[PDB]
Amino acid sequence: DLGKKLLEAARAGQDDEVRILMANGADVNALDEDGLTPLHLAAQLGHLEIVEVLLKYGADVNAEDNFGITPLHLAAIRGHLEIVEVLLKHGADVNAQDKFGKTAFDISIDNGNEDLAEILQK
Amino acid sequence: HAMAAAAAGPEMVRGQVFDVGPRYTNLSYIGEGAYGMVCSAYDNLNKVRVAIKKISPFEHQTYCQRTLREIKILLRFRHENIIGINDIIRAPTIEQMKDVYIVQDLMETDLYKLLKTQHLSNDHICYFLYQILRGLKYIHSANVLHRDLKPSNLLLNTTCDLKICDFGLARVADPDHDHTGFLTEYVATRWYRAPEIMLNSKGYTKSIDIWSVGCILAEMLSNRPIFPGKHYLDQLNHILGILGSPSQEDLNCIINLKARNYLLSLPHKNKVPWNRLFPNADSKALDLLDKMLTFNPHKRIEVEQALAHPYLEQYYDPSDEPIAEAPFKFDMELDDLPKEKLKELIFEETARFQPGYRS
Repeated sequence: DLGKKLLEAARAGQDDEVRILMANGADVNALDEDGLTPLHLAAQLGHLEIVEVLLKYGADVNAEDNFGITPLHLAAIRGHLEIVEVLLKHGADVNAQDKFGKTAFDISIDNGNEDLAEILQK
Repeated sequence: HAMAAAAAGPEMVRGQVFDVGPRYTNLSYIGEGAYGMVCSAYDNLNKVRVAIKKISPFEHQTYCQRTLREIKILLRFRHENIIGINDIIRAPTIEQMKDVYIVQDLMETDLYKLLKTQHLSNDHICYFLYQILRGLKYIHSANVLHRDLKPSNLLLNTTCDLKICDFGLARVADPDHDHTGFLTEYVATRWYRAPEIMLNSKGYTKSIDIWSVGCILAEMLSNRPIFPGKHYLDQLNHILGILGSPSQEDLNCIINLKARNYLLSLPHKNKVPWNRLFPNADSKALDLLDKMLTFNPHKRIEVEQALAHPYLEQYYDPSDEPIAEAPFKFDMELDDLPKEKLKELIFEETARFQPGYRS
């Protein structure tokens, strides 16, 4: 049951346990009990290498969880700039609202992260 | 024919410099802090091992503020249930200073680690809770908010002394000024984050600390975090999943209208009764827990009342729960300054520990 094992490893910054699961045909868009994918988890924790190979193996860059939370929101909340840049490069919607009405832009205004704001305007 | 003098080494650790001068020796790596490694070392003057954290904050304004705040608060605080600063080491000159080492008491263990291996006796849960609140009384009386209480910031030794540590996320909020909109928005560790923080954005108060103590007590009762949300929305989910949907009164006290709107968007939920969750827990403990894990920060019990609660009657002694004599004031809150200036402020605060300093 690979998806599960891959979820649990994208969480844990397991760069290699992830690389291997991929090569065993693990589903990249494995859904967890809350609609969270491996991309969600790796972007949330700032695990850049992992984000990048998940994209390369076809990870849905605009995946919503059952809360309307996207990978982009999660990279934004913890201010992971690099990952934010790469998610945009791969076409994440900057206008996506979670079910609270928040966008990745709103978050950057809320956190006073001036650097993250410019990145979302370009 | 040149004095082949051979003094050499800064001590090294995992390839990084750990330069704690001739006074601290026998280093041992003991994990990571926010902006550097921590080592334990033998204090050649006090004849005990201590904990030394290496901090390297000078590149980033917010690392600077957090470092400065921890330093100025803890240097002024003096209380048995709060970690102290014993010494601070850095370069003799502000240009040479890239790192700051903070030296503290070494504590065997902490509650996060204890809970991973141990079902606590009720005597333990009790005495630990007494000490968290006693230290917190003092913190709060100083007009300080800690903003990151959680088991792993509660240090422990084998005589069951408990000390609160990690004040990097702490802050003054002098109540003679209005702070609505001024407070940093994403504070506390998620599972310990009071509902208002994700709801009354930038308008919370020192009662968020109470909510965290609430979560810690629940954790000490079952060795499991009570609200393990995966993100802010899910965190809210986990809280309403147990407190139940907020009342109509409580709801009409949400300041932020977008939050109120969202709360209304949610299916109703039943409160889950405390003893359904904790069938083995002492029912006075469950009463106090109810009081601290109150959705509405205004109805939520306060530190001095929590100490007076029937559960802590064995230890409660107001004459033996000191407050801060000099509470902090609004001017100490103004640390929104360039990283260069913060560096000067850190430089000037740490001077009094430099070798030879007079006064």
